[PDB]
Amino acid sequence: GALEERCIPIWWVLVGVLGGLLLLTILVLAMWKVGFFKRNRP
Amino acid sequence: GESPKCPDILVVLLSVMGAILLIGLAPLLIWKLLITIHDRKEF
Repeated sequence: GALEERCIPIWWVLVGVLGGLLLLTILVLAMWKVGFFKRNRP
Repeated sequence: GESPKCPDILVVLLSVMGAILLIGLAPLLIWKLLITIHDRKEF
Protein backbone atom coordinates (compact mmCIF):
# COMPACT_ATOMS: atom_id res chain seq x y z
CA GLY A 1 0.00 0.00 0.00
CA ALA A 2 2.72 2.37 -1.23
CA LEU A 3 5.37 0.41 -3.00
CA GLU A 4 3.16 -2.29 -4.40
CA GLU A 5 6.57 -3.84 -4.08
CA ARG A 6 7.21 -4.68 -7.65
CA CYS A 7 6.63 -8.25 -8.54
CA ILE A 8 8.97 -7.48 -11.28
CA PRO A 9 11.81 -5.27 -9.98
CA ILE A 10 13.71 -3.88 -12.92
CA TRP A 11 17.09 -5.47 -12.15
CA TRP A 12 15.90 -9.12 -12.20
CA VAL A 13 14.03 -8.74 -15.49
CA LEU A 14 17.08 -7.08 -16.96
CA VAL A 15 19.43 -9.72 -15.50
CA GLY A 16 17.38 -12.65 -16.81
CA VAL A 17 17.47 -11.18 -20.31
CA LEU A 18 21.27 -10.98 -20.37
CA GLY A 19 21.76 -14.55 -19.07
CA GLY A 20 19.27 -16.11 -21.47
CA LEU A 21 20.79 -14.23 -24.43
CA LEU A 22 24.36 -15.19 -23.39
CA LEU A 23 23.30 -18.83 -23.23
CA LEU A 24 21.83 -18.56 -26.76
CA THR A 25 25.13 -17.18 -28.07
CA ILE A 26 27.15 -20.12 -26.75
CA LEU A 27 24.68 -22.65 -28.19
CA VAL A 28 24.63 -20.97 -31.62
CA LEU A 29 28.43 -20.87 -31.83
CA ALA A 30 28.69 -24.53 -30.75
CA MET A 31 26.19 -25.67 -33.39
CA TRP A 32 27.96 -23.66 -36.08
CA LYS A 33 31.38 -25.03 -35.07
CA VAL A 34 30.13 -28.60 -35.24
CA GLY A 35 28.94 -27.71 -38.68
CA PHE A 36 25.46 -28.66 -37.48
CA PHE A 37 24.21 -25.64 -39.39
CA LYS A 38 26.87 -26.08 -42.04
CA ARG A 39 25.35 -29.46 -42.42
CA ASN A 40 22.84 -28.50 -44.98
CA ARG A 41 23.30 -31.91 -46.36
CA PRO A 42 26.40 -34.19 -46.69
CA GLY B 1 -0.23 -14.51 -6.05
CA GLU B 2 -1.60 -15.08 -2.46
CA SER B 3 1.04 -13.23 -0.48
CA PRO B 4 3.91 -13.14 -2.93
CA LYS B 5 1.73 -10.67 -4.86
CA CYS B 6 5.22 -10.55 -6.13
CA PRO B 7 6.15 -13.98 -7.51
CA ASP B 8 9.43 -15.27 -6.24
CA ILE B 9 12.31 -13.34 -7.79
CA LEU B 10 14.26 -16.48 -8.63
CA VAL B 11 11.21 -18.02 -10.30
CA VAL B 12 10.61 -14.95 -12.46
CA LEU B 13 14.29 -14.68 -13.33
CA LEU B 14 14.48 -18.34 -14.35
CA SER B 15 11.30 -18.08 -16.40
CA VAL B 16 12.64 -15.12 -18.39
CA MET B 17 15.88 -16.95 -19.11
CA GLY B 18 13.86 -19.98 -20.26
CA ALA B 19 11.66 -17.82 -22.51
CA ILE B 20 14.74 -16.38 -24.15
CA LEU B 21 15.83 -19.93 -25.03
CA LEU B 22 12.48 -20.72 -26.64
CA ILE B 23 12.51 -17.50 -28.64
CA GLY B 24 16.07 -18.02 -29.85
CA LEU B 25 15.49 -21.73 -30.57
CA ALA B 26 12.25 -21.36 -32.57
CA PRO B 27 13.84 -19.59 -35.60
CA LEU B 28 16.74 -22.03 -35.48
CA LEU B 29 14.44 -25.02 -34.96
CA ILE B 30 12.33 -24.09 -37.99
CA TRP B 31 15.49 -23.63 -40.06
CA LYS B 32 16.95 -26.92 -38.81
CA LEU B 33 13.65 -28.74 -39.38
CA LEU B 34 13.24 -27.48 -42.96
CA ILE B 35 16.80 -28.51 -43.85
CA THR B 36 16.30 -31.94 -42.37
CA ILE B 37 13.22 -32.51 -44.53
CA HIS B 38 14.84 -31.15 -47.71
CA ASP B 39 17.81 -33.24 -46.74
CA ARG B 40 16.05 -36.33 -45.34
CA LYS B 41 12.98 -36.40 -47.61
CA GLU B 42 14.02 -39.13 -50.01
CA PHE B 43 13.57 -37.86 -53.54
